[PDB]
Amino acid sequence: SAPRIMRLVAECSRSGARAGELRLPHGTVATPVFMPVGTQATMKGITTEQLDSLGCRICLGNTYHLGLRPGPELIRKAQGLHGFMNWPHNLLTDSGGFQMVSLFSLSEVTEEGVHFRSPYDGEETLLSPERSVEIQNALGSDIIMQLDHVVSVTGPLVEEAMHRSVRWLDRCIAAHKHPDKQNLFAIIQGGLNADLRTTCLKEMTKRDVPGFAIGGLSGGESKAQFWKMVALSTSMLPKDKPRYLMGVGYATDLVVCVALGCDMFDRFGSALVPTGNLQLKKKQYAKDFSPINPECPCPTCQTHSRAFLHALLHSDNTTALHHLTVHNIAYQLQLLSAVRSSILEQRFPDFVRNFMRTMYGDHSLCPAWAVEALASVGIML
Amino acid sequence: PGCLLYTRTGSAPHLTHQTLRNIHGVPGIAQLTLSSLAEHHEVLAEYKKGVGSFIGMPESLFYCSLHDPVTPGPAGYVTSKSVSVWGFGGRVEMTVSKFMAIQEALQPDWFQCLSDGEASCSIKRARKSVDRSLLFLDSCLRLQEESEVLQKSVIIGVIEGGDVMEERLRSARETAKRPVGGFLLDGFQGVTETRLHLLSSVTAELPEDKPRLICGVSRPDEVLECIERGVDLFESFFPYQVTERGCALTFTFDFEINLKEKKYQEDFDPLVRGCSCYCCKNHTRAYIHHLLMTNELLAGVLLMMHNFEHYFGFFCSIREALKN
RNA sequence: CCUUCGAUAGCUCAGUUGGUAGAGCGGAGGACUGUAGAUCCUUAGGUCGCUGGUUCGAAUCCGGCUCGAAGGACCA
Ligand SMILES: Nc1nc2cc[nH]c2c(=O)[nH]1
Repeated sequence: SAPRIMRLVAECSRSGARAGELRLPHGTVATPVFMPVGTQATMKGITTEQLDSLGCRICLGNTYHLGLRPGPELIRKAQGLHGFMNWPHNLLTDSGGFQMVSLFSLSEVTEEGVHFRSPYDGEETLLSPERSVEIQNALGSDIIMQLDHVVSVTGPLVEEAMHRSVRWLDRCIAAHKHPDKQNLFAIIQGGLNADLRTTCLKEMTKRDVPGFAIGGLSGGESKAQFWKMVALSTSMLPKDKPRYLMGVGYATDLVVCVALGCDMFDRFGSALVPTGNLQLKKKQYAKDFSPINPECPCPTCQTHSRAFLHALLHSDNTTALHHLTVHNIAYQLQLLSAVRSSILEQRFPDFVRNFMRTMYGDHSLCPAWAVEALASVGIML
Repeated sequence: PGCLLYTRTGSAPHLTHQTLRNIHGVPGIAQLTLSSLAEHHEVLAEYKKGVGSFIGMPESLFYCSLHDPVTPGPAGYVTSKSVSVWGFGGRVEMTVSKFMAIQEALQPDWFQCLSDGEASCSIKRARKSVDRSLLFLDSCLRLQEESEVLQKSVIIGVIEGGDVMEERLRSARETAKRPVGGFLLDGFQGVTETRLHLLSSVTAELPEDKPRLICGVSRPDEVLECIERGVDLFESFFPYQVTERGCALTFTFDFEINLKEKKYQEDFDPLVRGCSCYCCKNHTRAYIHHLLMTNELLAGVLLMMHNFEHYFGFFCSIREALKN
């Protein structure tokens, strides 16, 4: 029996939103939380110290790219992932490889596992569920990924995909050696229809895995059907185990999914402010010396102006990219903190209105899918 | 002597405000290249409170240098009516009035007079250059006092006398008469034995009450010999060049190595073995090697910070040795 | 006065050998929603210093000036 890592202290009266905490050996996470993708944030210019200064406590990584270079053996010898990026907080590893291209750009999956191609013949590495769990134990992350047939994809292709996903989940469970120290998050994949997804919920609820997740949603369907699927999945799953969501990060999307009952959420040049997402490349306000956001705690707005960044946007490309990315991550963290605070002392059904009033100002301009989701969950604008 | 912090549009290249503040040994004077302050000129024409508040660092002193030390001089482009400053602004007929407007918008603490004398990069042309440079300095001195707010700024003199060292001596003698706040050497962009002798002859006459400035010299040997000649202030474009092509500095003051080789993937030590520099504490050289193979910007940031820290420490050490 | 070179996107330069302009570096619109299959797509920004001639067509061929770098000093 996998231990329950979530404790619940606040839940919305008029909605399904929840606030809780997750305990990990390296840190404590406050759900709902947003985990920025580690590779992007690292290459965009942000150092470890700058990202940590904003208060982020969870990071994301891809095991396939670490396996490509410098190799599983070298990363295991020096205990790579922990002391490599210098990230002191919790990190979530991803299997990778199964992007939206699927079989169009990746080799066909054999019986043992999935095989990747590389420009060099000798750079390829085997990715078996036993190999995946071994390399992830080598990484030593608090949350351990499980090898899955992630799809973008209709027909029975998804049917055998979920069959092999269940088989590989069983193989990973049989091959996992430290259930207490590291947690494994299962993935639910059923394509576009709900009945086979309902069955998927059935077997992955039969298995007592310490975590749950949903995938294959973003980039293939609209937001209305997406939130409907998320809501049904959250309703089916219990409250004693964490729920993970992919393809999220937008303010409206994240707020709606928080209201549904989610817990986890996954080249700069644009900024995010309460009024919305605005590109700093714009020359319409390149002259105004006011900060991007007077109330934003990020150093970029409180110390530097829009005009200076516009002059520096490509003048020192690395500096501008770092500033923009750190400002966006700080805004995301502030939005998550504000949402959690609205959850804590029960203002969400009102505050959410103000949230749209932050961007739109009225219910007329709100997205139709968001309005439908709010009406269904029990919040009327 | 002294050093000028190389600034790419306010902050150091590949350095943000917080990251630049994290750099130790930062001098109190920031060298802004006039070659990269044109759009800043139109912006600051009505900002009306200086560029220090514009960049967020108002407490530091500002020097408005014409030539970007990375690209400091051709065989010849500079005249005594405009200067083709290699950089990010100020190419299209930057006349004397254009310079006055740019320095009124920027309001630098010390603004550099336009250079001349592209011979150093024999007599008749040398004398013509001397007279023309003196006329330009006189015109700048006359125009500097026309604005009360601009009167807070300081002119920096220039010395250019063609090929023959006698004419360079006469240029230095006649320019030192003007009450300029500094002196500049042009045509010595790096240097050889002949240019070293010319620099020594030129500096043998200039009064010691004003600083000496040189452009295009940043290599440790060239910097050392120029200091031996008597040059005080220097530029710092060498670390930018070293970091740009994916190389790390290795010379010890108390060349460069390309990390794009497979031999560095096994060593767990940082780029510097057991010292007290920033690289000895930030990460290990294997991390930078991996990030260079994957072409990650964080490798560039770390290399830039380490190179700037090492270069500033080298300047601090040589200044301490010279003073003591 | 005389001789040799030099002036092009915010700016170094390729093109300068006649096809209306590109790259590095500036800078424009948009995408950051499990990045190594390379920081990506769209694309704003050039009376090519000025004047004049040549040509179907000129940054390019040709002369000189304004401003010139470089040589003999209009004068020393
Ligand atoms: N963690 C995680 N992220 C994504 C993003 C797309 N699919 C997935 C998945 O299956 N798991």
